[PDB]
Formats: sequence, structure tokens, C-alpha cells
Amino acid sequence: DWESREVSTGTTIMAVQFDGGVVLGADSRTTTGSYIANRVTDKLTPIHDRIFCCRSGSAADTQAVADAVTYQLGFHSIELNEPPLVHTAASLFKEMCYRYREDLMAGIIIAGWDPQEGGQVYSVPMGGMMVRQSFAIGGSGSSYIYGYVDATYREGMTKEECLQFTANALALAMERDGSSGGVIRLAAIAESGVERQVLLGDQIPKFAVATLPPA
Amino acid sequence: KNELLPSHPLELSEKNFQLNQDKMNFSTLRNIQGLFAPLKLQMEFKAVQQVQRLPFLSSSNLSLDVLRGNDETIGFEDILNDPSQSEVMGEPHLMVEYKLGLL
Amino acid sequence: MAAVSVYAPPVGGFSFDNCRRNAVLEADFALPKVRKTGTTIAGVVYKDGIVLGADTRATEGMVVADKNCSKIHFISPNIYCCGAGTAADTDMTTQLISSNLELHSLSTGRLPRVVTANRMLKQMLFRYQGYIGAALVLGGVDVTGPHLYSIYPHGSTDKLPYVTMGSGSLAAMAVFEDKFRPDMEEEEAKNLVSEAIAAGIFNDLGSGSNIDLCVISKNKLDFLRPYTVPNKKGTRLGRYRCEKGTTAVLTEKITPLEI
Amino acid sequence: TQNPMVTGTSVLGVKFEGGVVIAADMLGSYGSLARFRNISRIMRVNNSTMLGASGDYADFQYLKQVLGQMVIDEELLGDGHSYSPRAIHSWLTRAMYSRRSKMNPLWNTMVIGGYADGESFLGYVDMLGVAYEAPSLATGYGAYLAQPLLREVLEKQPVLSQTEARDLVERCMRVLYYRDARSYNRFQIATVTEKGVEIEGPLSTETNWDIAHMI
Amino acid sequence: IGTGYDLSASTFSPDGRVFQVEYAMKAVENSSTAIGIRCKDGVVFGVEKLVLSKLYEEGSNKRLFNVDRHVGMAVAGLLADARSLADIAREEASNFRSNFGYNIPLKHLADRVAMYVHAYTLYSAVRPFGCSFMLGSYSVNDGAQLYMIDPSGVSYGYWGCAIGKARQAAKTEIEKLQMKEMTCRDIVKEVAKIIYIVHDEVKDKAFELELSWVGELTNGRHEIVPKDIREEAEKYAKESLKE
Amino acid sequence: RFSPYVFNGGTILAIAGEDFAIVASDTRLSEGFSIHTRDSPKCYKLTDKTVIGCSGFHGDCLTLTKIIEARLKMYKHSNNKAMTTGAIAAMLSTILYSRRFFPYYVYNIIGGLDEEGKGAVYSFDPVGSYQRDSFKAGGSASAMLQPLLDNQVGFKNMQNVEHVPLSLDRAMRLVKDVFISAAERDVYTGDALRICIVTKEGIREETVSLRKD
Amino acid sequence: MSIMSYNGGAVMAMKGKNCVAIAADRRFGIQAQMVTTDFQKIFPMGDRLYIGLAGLATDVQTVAQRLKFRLNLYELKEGRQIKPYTLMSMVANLLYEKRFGPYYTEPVIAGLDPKTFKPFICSLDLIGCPMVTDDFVVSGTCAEQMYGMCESLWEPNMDPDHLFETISQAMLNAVDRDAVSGMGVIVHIIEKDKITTRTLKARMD
Amino acid sequence: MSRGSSAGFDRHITIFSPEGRLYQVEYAFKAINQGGLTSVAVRGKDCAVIVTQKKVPDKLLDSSTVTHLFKITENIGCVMTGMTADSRSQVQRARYEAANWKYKYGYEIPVDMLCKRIADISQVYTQNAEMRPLGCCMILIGIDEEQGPQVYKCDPAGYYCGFKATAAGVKQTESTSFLEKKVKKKFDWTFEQTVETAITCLSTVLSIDFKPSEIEVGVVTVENPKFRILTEAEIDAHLVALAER
Amino acid sequence: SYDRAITVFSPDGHLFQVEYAQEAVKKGSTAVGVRGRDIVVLGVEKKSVAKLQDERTVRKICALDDNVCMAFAGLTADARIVINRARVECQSHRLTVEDPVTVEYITRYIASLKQRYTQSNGRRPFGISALIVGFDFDGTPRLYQTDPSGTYHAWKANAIGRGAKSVREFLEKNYTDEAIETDDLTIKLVIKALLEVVQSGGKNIELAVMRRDQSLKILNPEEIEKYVAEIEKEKEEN
Repeated sequence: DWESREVSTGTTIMAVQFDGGVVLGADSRTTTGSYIANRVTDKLTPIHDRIFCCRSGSAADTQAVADAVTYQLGFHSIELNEPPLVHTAASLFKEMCYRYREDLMAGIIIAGWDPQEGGQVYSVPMGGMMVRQSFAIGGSGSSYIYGYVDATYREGMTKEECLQFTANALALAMERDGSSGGVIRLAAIAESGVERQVLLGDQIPKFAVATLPPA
Repeated sequence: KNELLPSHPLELSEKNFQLNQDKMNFSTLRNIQGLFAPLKLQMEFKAVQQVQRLPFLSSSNLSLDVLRGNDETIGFEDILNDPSQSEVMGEPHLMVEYKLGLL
Repeated sequence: MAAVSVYAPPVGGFSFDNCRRNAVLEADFALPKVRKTGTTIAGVVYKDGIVLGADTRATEGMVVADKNCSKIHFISPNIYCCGAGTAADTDMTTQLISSNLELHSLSTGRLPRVVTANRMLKQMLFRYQGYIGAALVLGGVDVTGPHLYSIYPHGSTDKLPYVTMGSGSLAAMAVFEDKFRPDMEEEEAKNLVSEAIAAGIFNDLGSGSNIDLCVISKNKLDFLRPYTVPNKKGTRLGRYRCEKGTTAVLTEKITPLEI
Repeated sequence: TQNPMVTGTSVLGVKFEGGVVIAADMLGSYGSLARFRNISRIMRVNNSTMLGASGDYADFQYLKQVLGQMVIDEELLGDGHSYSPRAIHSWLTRAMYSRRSKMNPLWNTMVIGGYADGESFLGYVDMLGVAYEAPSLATGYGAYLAQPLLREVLEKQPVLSQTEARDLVERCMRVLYYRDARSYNRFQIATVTEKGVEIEGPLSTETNWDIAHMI
Repeated sequence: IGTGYDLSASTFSPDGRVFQVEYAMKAVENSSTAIGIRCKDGVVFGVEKLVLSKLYEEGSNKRLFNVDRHVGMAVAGLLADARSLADIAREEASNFRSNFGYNIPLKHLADRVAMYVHAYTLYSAVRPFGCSFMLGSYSVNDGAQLYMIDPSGVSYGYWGCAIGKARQAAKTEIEKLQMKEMTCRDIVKEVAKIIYIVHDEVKDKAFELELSWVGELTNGRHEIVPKDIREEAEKYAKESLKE
Repeated sequence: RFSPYVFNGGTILAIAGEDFAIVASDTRLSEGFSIHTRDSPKCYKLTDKTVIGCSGFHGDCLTLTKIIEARLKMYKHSNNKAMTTGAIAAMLSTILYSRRFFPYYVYNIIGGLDEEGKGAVYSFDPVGSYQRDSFKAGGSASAMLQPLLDNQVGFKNMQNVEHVPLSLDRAMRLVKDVFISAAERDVYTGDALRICIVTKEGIREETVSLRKD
Repeated sequence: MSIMSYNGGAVMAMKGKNCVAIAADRRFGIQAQMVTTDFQKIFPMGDRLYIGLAGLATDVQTVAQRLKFRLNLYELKEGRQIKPYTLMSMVANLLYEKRFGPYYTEPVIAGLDPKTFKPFICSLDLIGCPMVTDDFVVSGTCAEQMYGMCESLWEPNMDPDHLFETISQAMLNAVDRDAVSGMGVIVHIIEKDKITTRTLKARMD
Repeated sequence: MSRGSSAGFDRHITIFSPEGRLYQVEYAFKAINQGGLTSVAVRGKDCAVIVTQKKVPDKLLDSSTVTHLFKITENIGCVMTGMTADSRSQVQRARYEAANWKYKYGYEIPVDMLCKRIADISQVYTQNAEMRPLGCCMILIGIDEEQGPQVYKCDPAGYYCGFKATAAGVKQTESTSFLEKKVKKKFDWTFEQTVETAITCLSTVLSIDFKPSEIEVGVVTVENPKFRILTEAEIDAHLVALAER
Repeated sequence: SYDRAITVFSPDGHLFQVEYAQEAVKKGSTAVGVRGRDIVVLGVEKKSVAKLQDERTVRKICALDDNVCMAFAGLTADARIVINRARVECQSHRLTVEDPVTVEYITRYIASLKQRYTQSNGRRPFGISALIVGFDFDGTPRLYQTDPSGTYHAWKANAIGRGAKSVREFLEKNYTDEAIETDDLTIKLVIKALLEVVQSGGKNIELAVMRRDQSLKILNPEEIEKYVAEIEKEKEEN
């Protein structure tokens, strides 16, 4: 009746870089067509101890790519006996996506922290291209917050300011995007560690609706 | 010939599943380990496969399975159709010459 | 033996050299159907373990083929799976993964982990690019505690306290959303799963017949095949018992068999 | 490539007395969306060769990696030989033709500038493999909008100076920005001369909208 | 002594020695001395390249290879094996830059090439390489790193080492040299002095000194020592030898 | 979708003579409705006694010319002699039929002196079939050029006419006129006309300007 | 048109008291044209074991021959008569070996246990889906008619002769309402003491 | 083998001796002895410790690079005795196998399974003619989720047994006897107790008192399952504690 | 040594393993075949009349095709393999060319197979010598002889196996156009040659007769004994 629909994440993924780390965020809704298969999913897949990734697109393809890249990065880090660089994980993701761009669709953005370059945010959209961005948004609902993030993004934002900005933009996306919803999952990565928080119910920022009386 | 064109899109992938898996393992080792690991494994596989039964007799390939890590893994490949129960066997000398590259 | 010109040794594995026949036959005019099971499988995570549920109706097309089908498949003593979609595909997938997990446990000497089975299932399904239709609900209680997964045919999984799969999955999931509590009791979890399966049975055409249950916990494995029998056949009013001589025969061949 | 995905707008090149100058915008568009507005579509192959691409940016990065590796290896050899711009043009033509023959082409149109042995080189390599050398080149909508002006100026004055070529390229960039939906205000001027390849920073066009008030 | 155990690399002697690897080491010892000293600023190489005939053009049979923008290679033993292993290292470094996007660390490249050599020593179909080489590089994070690889397949970092005929004399000279406190210029001068000291003009008629270095003064990029500095180092070595 | 072939225009023409073999072509490289460049001769000289013209898809033309040059070098290395015009024609036919199921979109006309010093013109189709003719026109304007060649060189449909042998100057004038007409009526032709005259002394290249679009 | 309807066919198996019955039609025809009225769809896979295949005739014959090959090898290796469950598993493996392009047949297996003499009936899908039911199993182009007749007629613990009567009536009434099935029906009644093979009179239309 | 099978019984790996012994495996053991060092591993109820003597031959040699303690994964570490190149190759193979196990099964490989795989590869080496057994010995340590500390030694023949106190190298027999004596006297076997037992066993068999730079110690505890290499200062502190008492 | 490896050339230039295969051929039983006008006949001397053995299963003369025959002397298994390969090739030729297989073509194929097996030292040469005899498309009688080395030669009359030299001298002495003209003359010639090969003769004679446009037929012991009696009577008359 409502089957034969490949489970697509339909995420609104966001990653903002601050001084000495990166703030990650995403919703928790996966819709198989229009039915919400999962409403509390975890879209922030950790690649290493201090490197995370956000999955957008086909759930199976992104999951397989993330698992393969995690395996490769763990092996590489063991071989080098050093904490892996975020650029290395981004390059592995880019190579995997570019090799199989015609076989799998996966919009993945990688953010993390390494001793050398500190907090970094990399975006690898469908096609297999990699570029470093101060803030990167992807997924179906990212289109509805491009102007908001463009207008409300500043340079030198603090960790808490970046968390608030990510929460606001994500909440706007969930409100406007049908494929986006659930709860806001945040992950602030820094030298000390990764601390994850989930905003649900009243915690999710609320924006006043027009509510014109005649309507 | 039209036989070169796959009948099923998945047919070409699963027909060379073992070859593709070995190629992927070599690519991963070579990305991470270096040139030594793929070359080592290639020589090891060549050595184990060089010693076996003649083509018209089904071989066990126990050492090859151990080296490839499939000694404790079973897939549809092993169960669905048995190479022992071939149902089609050519002339012994013909098969040996074919393997030797003469034909 | 074979007849002339057989060079390559036999190639083990799937045999796809049969789709040209399918193309020719379809071109000639307009494929037969296979049992899709019209399933409603559900599972929950309660305080002590996992409770799985399923229906016992298998449908070929729009006609009930099997009125009593076991859709909760054995994977390991502590891990069980529920199958939805193409019946044969789910059966073979579960059997293969069960054998692989048995080999893994024999080699390790310790109880298998649910994560291992989930990884194997999803990796194989992704390898086959969703051509194997296996809507699976994987549940078990390993050393790390109860775990419940929902594996889709394309190779995507998700760990959730409660999952539903199949055509009648929406009704069962609505029942769950209405009447789900964290850290349920064994009886409460069994009742919730039974109500979800019954809702799917009575609201979905593809689902029906009886209700299957499987209670998994760190202490016991409770497989309840005839857990409930909501629907049953009515009593036959008239007797059409055919008497001897009703049917006319043409030939008679009595072949005694030695004992 | 099968889906262009993130694409490039256009690359314009023109040869003057002393070298060649090429220009390209800093925009990579997913569809009609700007998305990436800081990528660079011009690379420095070696001390006497430059390259600009229009099309799939992932394929451009792949070509960047390959060409950089070849240049690095040849420099390692240290035999006193350098890849002339014509050699790079021939190699790119062969690679594009092979990829086309494999039914998996690279979706970029490439402009190759260079200056070796006191000879300005300006090459054009297309997706299929169409290769030729012209005094002026333009890809995408460039061939329709900027190419007229370049050809008129060149057929009027056969040889231009560096300043004249730069001014003409800037005028062409202004026209493209005015009349191309996939264009961007920020562009990148790259010039190769006897000194070497010099890539200028982000430059903007002088917009004019008096006709808006005229109506 | 492995009289009946020294024919294949896959055969163990009763005492547990693979004599083919040892014969490869001796073959390396047959070659002229190549030394390399690591200091705070970087790594400086130097080889006693014997000229077999005046007919050969200057630079023929170069013993110093640039396997990467920042990695040098001073080789000894059989020249053909040295070229083959240099090509292998070049492929490895090329591949690392292509995959991970940044220059391969010196230690990782040394490990890769050493494991390649060991793999070649493992089997009987192939024979162990008859060459030993020194991999040296300098980076701002990694710093000055010098590594030496033996035909057995070992990979050990050094502050200074030598491979060839007069290995021990050069090693003693480097030992009495205080490399950790000198700059690259003094290090290259002392390398030239040591090469001239260990050279035996009687057995070996003549030689040409090839000098290369990688360090901060070269911006972490391996290159041959400039002709002026090389001539100054040769003059200093001549003066030291005279006295 | 993806189309491996595009039409880049170009018109080629070869005329055979007693001691000359003219191979002429235009310099218009135009894809779609735009002009890629105004200087791209379609005639490439292979040996001192053979010139080949290629029209159609530019990439296939370039690849085929490079393959022909490589095969000529291989033949010279093996047989220790330069390949003759007929041998080049046969080899080109075999090469073209090699890629039969992915045909080269190239119209090939080989013009040059044979072993007897007589002009030989070989016309090719994309598949590979070829034959020897006295004159032929290929490319976009082949249909426009051929009738006048038949009328003048072949003296066809000309009752009570003198079959004067074709001289060099008359051939050049005819080539110029036909290409001028093509530039007038065919949008894929114009700019310039590269004329390669293959004689026993060598190959002479002449450029004649045509009217631009 | 459906591939099964290309050649027609209808096979039924029923279970009684310490006895099993299997029946099939005898029509072979391409689309609408009939060719022979003696085509065999039931093949012996042991003394008290039969398998009936309905569907494409060529696929039916290929599957029967390959199954006989595997069965002969299995019995030679083990040295014992195969169990009905083992035969079902073998058929399922054979059919799943051609999963992506399937054998257009839906075999049904009916027989007694060689040791316990317990009746056993099962049906297989296109790609080998086991299905064991104690009442009955049907397969062919007239599945609906056979299902209706079996549901309306089947009773538990049927006397062999009356089991034959029931299965014969069901098959006759099912095939009489199907165009591509009929032209005679063959019934095999398998009991531990003996096996009775009977050919019924049916409409040759 | 491509070159050809050797003639004598002890000249080839495959062919048997009249008793049925494989002399090439025994010669691989002799090579392990030829390594020149001795490694001692002790299993406690809180941690597993591996101690091996570190011998920097030359001053020019960089002591940092000279080490026989390698980590396979984040929780499993090993000490290798025998040929350096063979030990490195086995370490790389073990790392790859552990990574593949983690990728395929979703959880970290146990130590016993790692040695089982290594021993299977070693058996493959000893069965075929083309290859030769690796002249090195692998001792793996790690904390299991349920079994606690685990110590496994992993040999060329293909024997993957686990031990409460492992020894390998030139002084394997004497170290084994000393460890058997210590085990017979069951102490509490605390972390520092196990470290002291390993260090004193090595010192007794080598008849030398180690300074901080002559040994390298790697530890892994239940509280801290990550494989940790003891810093030279910590080794010196342990040696001082041993000297005091 | 030089004589152990097939590929190794001896200092004189011999491939001694091929010559050892020839010696193995010589160890085999004698096979004799002559050529006549529209009549080709073969004869093989049985080593011993082994009782309690079926003569059909140990026949030495076989029919490669309806118009070609072959007799061998050497290792029986190698002969069987070569015969099967020759039959397969004959059918393949009749398929691809549609014309009946010439004796030259099949003889060349057998020689090529033997030479290819002589190529590598991994494979040992076929230790058999074959007497391929038959009629061509036009019906011209043809007799040929192959060797393990891979060299085939046409013969008017040949003998292979043990005692081949003496039988060859016999045939050379007693080969005349008159004998070839009469089919019975050729048959009697073969009987006499084989009787010279083996004194006992009689049941040991394995003779096969092939005539123009007639399939290979093996004369029963009755006919062989009749011909032996004819030869004996002719000898007695002298």
C-alpha cells in the first residue's frame, strides 16, 4: 500500500565552527515517503573519538559509507599512532562518494576537532566534492533556512552562541519542512570532548506564528 | 557476443563477488598498509591455488579459505549450488589444457 | 558426463543466466507472483528483555495461501528475528545469518551479540542492493542487555524501543504510540504486542489468522506459537461427504509396495 | 559523470603579448541555488600552465589531484624537463576522450592557459574531447555572451597588452554577471606570464542599474 | 654456517638464520659508503660515489633520489634494486598525497618500504633486495626525521648512520660528531669531511661527492646542495684531510 | 542524457589528377549554433604522398588522425618503408570497421599520389567502406559540392563536349568556386579554405579567405 | 498473459488418515491450442513420495530432472530413503538457486515418512518457499477453484477410498471451471501397504 | 615452491621426518631465540603487564624508534620477540584482522580470537611449501568484558594457548620456571604486584638490575582498558620500589 | 639430466624423452596396414589370446569417422584419449566446413596434438604411434603414420610396434601393383605380414577391412582363419 519506498533520512543537518571546536546539529525524523518510520533517530554518527558526521539522503547508503569510513579511519589512526585529522575523514568520505556517485546518493558533512587545525567543518554533498566551510547546512530542510543562516551568522561566535544558532535554525527548518521533525540533537566537539544534548518539547525554540485573526 | 551484456544488473556484481571482495581488501590495505600487503596476499593466494586438484575434480581450497577469512563464513555462494554437483563436466584433458592456457 | 566443449570449471554461486527467458516471455505477452506474507510484525523492549510478535497468514496475491505460517525465525538461543515481505527471501536470509552466527559462537565459545547479527544482515542486504525483500525485526538479549533493531530490505537499520514492519505495521505502531510505557513488565509487554498484532490483523487485509509471540529475556526464551487465536473458521452446516462410487474412473493400477 | 550536480558557470581566456589571462567565478551551483560561493575553479598546474574548469566540481577536483600528482612526480624526476601547456592540453584531451568512450565522461569544459618558450598558449577541452586552440575562449554561456566581444576586439586588434586583455576580460565578466543566472559577482583573475602563474584574489564587478529607474 | 640452508629465502638454518638475507647484507657492504646525519634543522645526506670511468657524465648513477617533495633517499648496495625501491617509495608517497591529501610522514613511508622489502625476503620465488637506503625528511610538525632500512626489512630512526664499505669508520666519526647542536651548514661540511676521511684512494681510484639536504633552510624540501656550498664543503674536507 | 557525438561541421573535398592530388577543406569549427574557432583545417598530411581530410565529430577526427600517425610510424618501423596510399586506405578501412558498434563519426577522404605517380582519391564512410574515385566531396556540403564536380570534372550530362584532361590550375579554380558556393549556401563552411596540393615535388599549402557568417 | 497460463496445469495434494493423495491434470498445450492429453506432472521421488509440478512445461521437466539428479546422488551417498522434509528442503534450495530468474513452477510434495509412515504434504513457491499444512495444498492456474473445493470438501481423518473420492471431486470441479486445465485427471493414492493410481473421466473440452 | 622442494627432511617445511616432526618449525623457534631478547608477560586479577628488555645498540640509534611493544587496537597490545621484520609483519596483519573484525561483527575482537586467526595463518604457512614460518613470537594482552585480563602467546607452529604468566625469548625456560614458582604462591596479584613480578622475573633470569632505559613496560588494567606504555619515569619509580623492598 | 626433461636439448641436439616415448611405442604390439586400389585394410597382432576376456573391449582398430580408420601401438590409455579427441575434431570439422574429413586433416590434427603435448615438460608426450588410413572426398585411398614427436608421413604400406622392422622389410619385398589391384590380394598380404610377425597367428589376427564408400568392418575369426588357410594352401603348393 505504502511500501517500496527506500528509507531516506530527509534530514536538516547543520555544523557550525567556533574557536576551538565545531557544533553539530540535526533533526530526528526519517520518513519513508510520508510515513515517519523513525522520529527519534540519531543522525549524528561518530566517526572517531573527536570526529562526527551528519547523514543526509538514503539511510542505507549513508550508513554503509559511514561504517566503511569509520573502519578505514580507525585502521589509519592505529597505523599512524596519532589522533586522526578531520581532513583525513573528509577525504575518505569524498573518495567513497566520488567513486560511487552514480551508485549511491549520500549528502554527508563532516565536523570535528584535531590538534593541528582545531575545529573544522567539511561538506561532501552528492557528487563527491569536498570543501571546508565555516558553517554547512544540508538535507531537504536546509533550503528553508539558507537566508536565516546567511543573515544571522557572525564571525567569532562562542560555543554557546553557536549552539543557540544551530538550535534556532534547525527548529525553523523542522517547523517549515515536512520531512524534518522530531527532536533537535546537538553535539559540541572540542578538545575536552564531545558533549551531546537533545532538545525536546519546550526546549526546542518556538517562533511566533502570524495567527492573523481572520484566518 | 550478446553474452557479454549482463542479463541482470546484479548479475555482473554477484558473479565476481569474490574477486570484487579481494580487490576491495587489496585497495583498503594498499590505501592504509601500503604496497606490501596486497602483494603479499596475492603471492599467498597464488601459492595456495597453485596446489589443488585438477580442474575436472572439485577442490576444497581450505588454505585459500583460511587466508581469505571465509573458513568460518557461509554465504549463499557456498550453499545454493554445489561445485561438486556440477551436472556438467568436460573432458579431463580438455579442462586441464584450458586451465594451462593452451586453449 | 557432459557432451563436448565444457572448458571452464563450474562456478559456484547464484545463477542469473535465466532473465533472457523472462524478457522474451514478457515481450510475447505482458510474471507470476510469490508469497509476500502480508505481514504485521512488531516488537518491544521491556524491563527484562524483548517481546516479539507476528501474524500467521501468508498471502499469494490476494488469496490466502497459508493460514498458519511461522514468521518469527530463530537466529540464536538469545536472538530471534521476525520476517516481513517476500517469504522465501526472509526465510533464506534468516537461515543463512543463523548459521553464520552459530559458526561465530562455536568459534568464540560465547553467546552471540545482537549487534553482530544486525551488522551481518544489513551488510548482506546492502550488498544485494535491496533486491532481497527482507523487512526484518531483530531482537535479542546479549551480555550488553536487550536490543531491538528494524532492518529494511535496502540495508538500513535503527535501534528503537518498539518497531513494526509489514503492510499492517501502521496499525500496530499506532497501538504502540498510544499504549507504550518505558520499562514495561513482561505481562504488560506481552499484552501490548498482542493488541498491536490484533489491530494489524483486523485492520489489514494482508494480515490475519493467529498471533505469534516470542518473549526473550536473560533468564528464559519463551516461544509461544499459538499465543492467541482471534479468528477461526465457522462450523460447516451442510455435509458434502462424498461416498464411494461418486466419482467414475477409467483405469486401475494397484501397485503393492513391499514392507 | 551522469549528474552534473554542483556546476561551474563559465571560464573566459584570452592571450596577450607576454602571456595569457583567464577568469572564472567563485560560485558552485547545485541547481539554481548558489550554495557554495567561495570555491576556486582555477588551478595552477605548473610555473607555465594554468587551468580553469566549468562543470561538475567533483570532476574538477579529481583532475586537480591527478594533474598535481603528475607535476609532482615529474619534478621529483628532476631531469630538466617540464610539461609544456600543449602537453597538458593533449593529455587532458586524451583523458576526456577515453572517459567519453567509456560512457562515463567528466562533465567539465576546460580552458588551458600557458606561456612557454615565448609563446602564449590557450587551449579548449570539452566533455567529449573536442580540442582546439584559439586566441580567445569561453565556455558555457561565455561562448554566447563574452566570446562576441573578445572576437570583435581581437579581429580588430590582433595582439593585446596585459592591461587591455584584463580590461576586456573584466568587461566580459560584467556582461556575464548581468545576463547569466548562474553567474556570481565575485570572480577570480588568473594570469600567466614569464614570471609565472599569478592568481588574483576575489574581485567584484561594477554593477549598473540606471535602466531600472529609466522605466 | 648453513651450507645446505643458504639456497632459498624460505629455508631456515638449524640455528634459525636465513642466510640469503645475510648475503644480501654482505652485498650491501660491498658498496661504497653512504652517510647521512640528522640535525636540529634537518637531515643532510652524502655518498662516496665512485667514478668508474672519466667517460661517464657527471651525475651518472646518482645515489641520491627525491622520492617526494620533502623526502630524500641515499642508497647503497646494488644500484638496480635501489632504483626499484625508490620507485616503490615514490608510488607510496604519491598514493598517500592522493588519498589523504597531505604529505606522507617519513616514519609511515619508511615502514611501508621496509615491509615491502621484508615481503620480498619472505618467499622463495623472489630474492631479497641487495640494497640498503636512508630515508630522511624535515617538517615543521614532524621535525627532522632520518630512517634507515636494511635488506632484512628493518626500519630504525637514526641521528646519523652509514652504509657501505667503510660503515664503521663513518659511524665512529658521526659518533664523535655532536650533530644535535650544529646547523645544516656545519653538518654538510662535516659530512664531506667524513666522506673524504673514509674514502680509500688506493683501492678506489677516484670518487665524486654528491650532497643533498632537507631542512628549514630548504623550506622542508629535499634538494641537492648548491654547487657553491658543496665546493666549500669539499675544500673544508680537503683541508681537514691534509692536516 | 549523454550524447557521445556532436556535429562540428566542416567540409572536405579531394580532386585527383595526372600528377597532382588536391585535398581541400574549410577551417570552420562550429558546434551547435556557435563557432568554436575560425582556424581549424580539416586536412592533415600523413606522408609526402598522402593527405587525409576528416570531417564530423572533432574528437573522433583527432583520435583517428593520431591513431593513423601512430600506425604509420609502426609500419615504417616494421617494414622499413613508408606506407603507400592504397595501404593507408586499407588500414583506415580496417581501423574504422574495428569500432563498428561505436562508429567513428568521421567522414574520411584520402588524397595523394600512388606508386605510379597518379592522383588517387579514396572516399570513406563512418563504417569503413571505401573505393577509389577521381574526385569526391565530404562533410556538411558534400551534396552541394558533388553535382558541380560531376558536371565539370566528369563532364556528365554534357552533350558534344571535349573531355580535356584536368589541369592543375583548372582544378584549383574549380575548388575555389565550389567552396565559395558552399560558404554562400552552407552555414558550416566559410572563413578560410586550406588547399593541400600533393605533387611529386611535395605538398603545397594554400589558404583562400571565404566570407564569414 | 501470465507465464503460468502459457501451458496451464493444475496439481493438488490432500492428506487423510495414515494416507496421502496427489492429483494432477493431463493437458499439455501452447496457449489455447492443445497438443497432448497425457502429459505427466507427478514424478516419483521415492516409494512413498511423489512431487507434482504445475506451470511452464519445460521448467517442470527441467526441475523434475534436476531434482531426480540430486535425489539419486543423495540416496547413493547416504544409503537411505529421503525424508519428505529433506525433499522439501532440497526443492527449496534448487528453486532458490535460480532466485533472480525463477523456474516457472510451484511444486507440491505428497508422501509418507519412510520410517514413521506419517502423511506429509507441502507446497513450494516460485523461489522455493516451504509451506506445510495438514489439510491440503494446491497449485496451478485454477488455485482459487481448488482452494474453494478443498475448503468445502476436506475433512479430517479421511478413509483412503473416500479420500480419493474427495480429492477426485475437488480436482474435477476445479478443472472443469478452468480453460487451460483439464483433459483428464490422474490421481495417486499413496498408502504404506500399497499405492493406487487412477485416471478419472473428465470433460475433454 | 617455485624454486623447488628441498631434498632433506629438515631442508623443507612440508615434508615430514621419519618420526613425523617438522624441523623447519623448530628452526623458526630457534630463530625466535636468535632474536636476542626476552619478553615476560604476567596476568593479574586487575591488569596485564608485558615487560621486555630494550637494548639500543648504538648511541646514534634513536631509542624512541627501538621498541617491541606494539598496539593492535586501542585495547589490545602485544610484545614481539624474534626477527624484527617478521614481528612487524605479524603486527600489521593482526592490526588489519582486528580492524576487519570490528568492521564486520560490530564489536572489538577478543584477544583469543586474534591469536586464533594469527595461528591459523601460521598453520597455513607451515603447511604450504612456497612460504616459510615467521621467525617471531606474539604475546597479546587485553581486558575481556567478562573474563577479565587475558594473556595469549601466539607461535609459529600455530599454537594459540592462553597463559597466566607468559615468557618468550632466549631465557624462556628459566622465566617460565620462575613464573611457575611465583604462581604456585598465589599472592593478591595487584597492578604494582604484577609489574614487580614481571620486572623481577626478567632481572633474575638475565642476572642484571635494569635501569629505566633498559626495559619497556606496557600495561592494561580493568579500570583503564586502553593499552598504555609506561613512561620511563614510571618504570624508574617501579625499579626504585623494587630496590627499596 | 638431458634425458629426463622433455624441454632440455641434449648436447648432440636430441630430445631424449620423445625418443623414449618412441621406445614405448616399439614396446607395443605390432600393427600393420597396407594401401590398395579402392581398398584399405588394417591388421593388429594381439599380444596374447587371454582367456576369460571380452575381445570387444580391447580392440586396437577403431573408426574415427565413417570414412577414416586408425590403429595404434603403444600405451592403450593414450591411444583412447587421442582417438576420442580425433573423433571430436572430425565432427567439429564436419560441422564447420560441412565437408567429409580428409585423412590429411585428421592426421595433421593428431600430429599437432602430440607435438603440443611434447611442448612442455609438465605434460608427457603421448606414447603411441597411429596408422590413420581411409578414403578422401574423391575416394582416393590414403594411408598415414604418426609418431609421438608429431611427424606424420604417408606410406604405401607400414608396420608399427614390436617387430616393425621385419614386417616393413616383408612388405617392401612383397608389395606389387597386382597385389594392390585385388582387394583379396591386399588382405592376403596383410595376413602374411602378420603371420610373419607372430608365428602362431590364427586367433591372434585382428584384421579390419574398409572399402570404397563402405564403413569400417572387422572380419570375424572365421574369415581370418579362412584367409590363413588360403595362405597355407598357397605356401604348400610351392
